[PDB]
Amino acid sequence: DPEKVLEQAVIDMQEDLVQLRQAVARTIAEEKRTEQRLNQDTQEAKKWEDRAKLALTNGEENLAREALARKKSLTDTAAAYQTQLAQQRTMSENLRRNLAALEAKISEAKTKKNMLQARAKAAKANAELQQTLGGLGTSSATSAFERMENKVLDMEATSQAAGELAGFGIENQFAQLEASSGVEDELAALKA
Amino acid sequence: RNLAALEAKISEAKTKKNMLQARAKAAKANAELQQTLGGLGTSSATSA
Repeated sequence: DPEKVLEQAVIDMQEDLVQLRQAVARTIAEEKRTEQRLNQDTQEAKKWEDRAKLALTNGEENLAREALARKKSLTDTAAAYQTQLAQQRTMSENLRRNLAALEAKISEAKTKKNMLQARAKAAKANAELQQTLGGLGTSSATSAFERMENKVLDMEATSQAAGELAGFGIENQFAQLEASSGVEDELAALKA
Repeated sequence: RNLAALEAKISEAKTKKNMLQARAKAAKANAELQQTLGGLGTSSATSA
């Protein structure tokens, strides 16, 4: 589901920056190591030259030229690794900007993601409320009210239906009552 | 405003509902009494 995928992408970015941080460690490891190499190399060059310089005056001259050839060969190795160092340096700062660029991407993606979810979730909640408030076209609570109101109207009808019979015998009987009723009215005329 | 509108709907629905039930229940009770009083057409106590 998109909710799950979306936060998963956030989680992925957290792994990514961690991977890039060690990758930084790997490149920097070679900067350190290649400093170490040049530092050694420059010593080695001097050292055997020093042996050779005494060897000029002392015993075998010829042997000193061998030591110098070894020295010089190694000097070439150092210069070759100086070439490699240049590649390291340039690549390193390229990687530094690439991390910063990714960090910007992540930062924006995360903030956008958060407000995207929030404003969407808020909107749907509002819509659910307006629907349930409104009942546009039809609203079931009124239909339930109506059902029991139909029963009221039925009972109302039925109640006056008992009245509909209740009247129609009585007129015979009532006439006898009214004769008696007139008598007490005649007693009032007597008292007057 | 939508809450206030609903609150009005609820308030009226409830008061209407209450008096609807009461007046209906009162009416049926009256009708039951008038029937049992009257025996219009026939009345079993007179038959006994």
